[PDB]
Amino acid sequence: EGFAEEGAKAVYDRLKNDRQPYETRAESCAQYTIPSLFPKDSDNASTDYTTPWQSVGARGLNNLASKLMLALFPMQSWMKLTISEYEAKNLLGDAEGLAKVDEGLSMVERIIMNYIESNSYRVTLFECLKQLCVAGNALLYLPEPEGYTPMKLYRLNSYVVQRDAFGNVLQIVTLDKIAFNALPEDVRSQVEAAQGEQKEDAEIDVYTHVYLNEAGDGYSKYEEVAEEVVPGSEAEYPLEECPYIPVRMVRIDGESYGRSYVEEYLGDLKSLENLQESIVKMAMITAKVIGLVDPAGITQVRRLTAAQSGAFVPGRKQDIEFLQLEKSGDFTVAKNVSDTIEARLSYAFMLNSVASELEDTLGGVYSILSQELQLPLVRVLLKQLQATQQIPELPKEAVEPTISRGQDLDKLERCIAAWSALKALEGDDDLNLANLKLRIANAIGLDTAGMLLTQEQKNALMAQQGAQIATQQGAAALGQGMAAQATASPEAMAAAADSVGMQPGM
Amino acid sequence: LSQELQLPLVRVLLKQLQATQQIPELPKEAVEPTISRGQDLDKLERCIAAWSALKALEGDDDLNLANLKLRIANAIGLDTAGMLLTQEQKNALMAQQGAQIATQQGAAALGQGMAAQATASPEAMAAAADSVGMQPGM
Amino acid sequence: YLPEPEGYTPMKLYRLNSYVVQRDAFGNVLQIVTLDKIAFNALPEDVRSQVEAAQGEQKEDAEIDVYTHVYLNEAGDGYSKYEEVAEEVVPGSEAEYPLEECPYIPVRMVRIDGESYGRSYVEEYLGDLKSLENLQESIVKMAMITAKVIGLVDPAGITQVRRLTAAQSGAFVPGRKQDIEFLQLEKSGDFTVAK
Repeated sequence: EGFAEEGAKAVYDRLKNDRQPYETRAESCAQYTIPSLFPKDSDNASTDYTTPWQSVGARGLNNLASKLMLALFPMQSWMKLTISEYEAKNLLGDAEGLAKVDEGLSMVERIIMNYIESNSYRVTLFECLKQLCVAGNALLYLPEPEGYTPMKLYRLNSYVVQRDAFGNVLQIVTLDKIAFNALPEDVRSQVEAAQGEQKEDAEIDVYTHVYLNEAGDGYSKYEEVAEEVVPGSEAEYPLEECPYIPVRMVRIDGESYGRSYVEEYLGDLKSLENLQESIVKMAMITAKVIGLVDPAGITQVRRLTAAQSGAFVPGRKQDIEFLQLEKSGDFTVAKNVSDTIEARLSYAFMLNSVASELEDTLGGVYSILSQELQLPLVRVLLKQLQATQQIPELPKEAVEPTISRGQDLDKLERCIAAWSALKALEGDDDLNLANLKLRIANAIGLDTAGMLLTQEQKNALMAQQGAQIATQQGAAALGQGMAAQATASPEAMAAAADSVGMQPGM
Repeated sequence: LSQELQLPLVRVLLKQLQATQQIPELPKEAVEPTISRGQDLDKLERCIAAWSALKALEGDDDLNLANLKLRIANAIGLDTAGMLLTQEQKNALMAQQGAQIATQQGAAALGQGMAAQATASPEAMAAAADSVGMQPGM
Repeated sequence: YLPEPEGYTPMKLYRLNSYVVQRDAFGNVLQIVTLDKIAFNALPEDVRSQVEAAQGEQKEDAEIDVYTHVYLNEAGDGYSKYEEVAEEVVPGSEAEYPLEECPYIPVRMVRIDGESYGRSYVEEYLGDLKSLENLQESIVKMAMITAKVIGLVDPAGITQVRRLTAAQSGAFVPGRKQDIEFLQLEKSGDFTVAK
């Protein structure tokens, strides 16, 4: 237990120091965009989050999280299952053998989507994305499938991770605070024999420590409650499929954590906050009404306040003056710079002022997240569903690209239109139509495996068509033949009615 | 970047996938240009449209349509290898088309012939019902 | 660098301050060296034992520098690759690659002959970025000056500002408008020129 000699709690306390710069930077980012997202670990229920003086941070952060969610996890099939084409062709035969396999792979994808949707993963995905944008570090843990099981998201100030300078993960420790009654019975008794008698709703710190095991590649997981491991939680996970996946956006090499997206534009938010602050303060000065009456004048204001709706009272207009705020020229200067900072911050998020300029910028934001978040989540789910017999046992040769189907539909539709154009050239004896169809498919990029009719398959279509013609023509000839025979001669008409059970004459 | 990045990445992948049997062993005569498919689709679609316009001239005995089709392909730039039907390949098309007509017309005559023979005469109707296991009269 | 295919294998990207390359004026690559810092436990056992017998006892999470050297071999065309950890080669990493197929491909944009490295695309426009940085900074600085509000009242006047601040939302107080003036930033003509 080289990574676990001291214990799960000791590692969490030691590594907490390295997490401090990221926590502090996350609180600053949240203070300007949305204060409620990242409280500073000292805020209890009796803390009010004052709205930032500018609304660009909140509007931009919500928009970016939604746009990322829509692109990363669209309505259907953001992943696919692909088998090695060269290997599959050798093991199988040809024609529909590959097509049949693709049904099995496609069926597995639909089960993955159903499992994700039925367990409300999209709720946790959207919460993770908001945390990633403002904090940039989030930990999501996928528990073993058992009925309705939604995965849990760990905020930055709930877990700790140590990474190498190479970039690989060495150990992960998370903190949970479960009440005494909510703990499992064996764990509940263990605490009773460690810290004496505990209250019914007493918070108990629970640590789980996932660390890179020695020698063979993998991960070792255990849980400790008071100071010692629970009677059993020891779990072995390989690198590819580990339930605890620490996701970070904007990753800098040599760092154990990622950097938030708002941090890049935090300074512009600070300047906008200050400029927007002074503008409103000027308006409240403007709100107050002060009447400056000249002491050297003759007008007595006691007559004005005591006057009725319309009245004639002694006085002069020049005596009464109203103090109004100057700096009209200053006001325009502040708005112009404030407008400029808002305009550039609007483009930084996915906010319109353009249509063909924000997707391309968006394309680079979630490129890291596909490998960091999408791919590990599918790998863990596939193993978990295989264990619980939710999906058939995969042959281990299937690879998972996260696409945001794909070109399969477009290539089929493109060659179909091209083939339809080649339909107008039929009846031509000079041109080799069959070769042109093969050339078109190669140009489009289809596999051309089984799309052509072999000689045996040509005969099968002829036999099926021939039986249809024989039945269609045979039924007509048989139908009218019996009716002609039945109605021929009145005697046979009586016999025909006798066969069906009727009596001649009514 | 096409020469600096795209080309070396493909070259390393081609060798690495052959070693792990991910792709069939290349004959070492294959060269890869990185295009940013290609003109092959455009040449085929353009050549088809020209032939479709030439299809309006079919039935003309003055003009050599077969020569013009070859000239059109040369102007577009296709390889013109295998697009023309050889005399042996023309025979296969007639043989396949002829077999369809024989089967299509044979099935109609056979189906109508069998039904007519079965339904002729009341006693042959009963014999036909006996063959399929049915009983005359309900 | 493209590693050998083994299941799911993603290629590694080396930043500029992680590797080093030597090229000739002809442009051909002579040698490439990469530096990696892997923790002691993450290293393979054969390498891990070698470090144990080289630098003594090592901490579990101690970063270990690993150098991979790819150089143009003598005589025949090719590249020779080996890895050394402390000061000597590992038990085995000797790999030979042809010129066309080498996993370590140093990609550069805007290449200048006689140089071992490329030049970035931003360098061609860094001067404009610096010039725009200074102008944009000063424009924001002026707005913050404008953000502050100061009331300049004439000491020779009769208006007492103690009455204005102590008044309510509506009030009649002695004073004159001419006494109270507000300092506002000038240079409206400058602001357009800088903008």
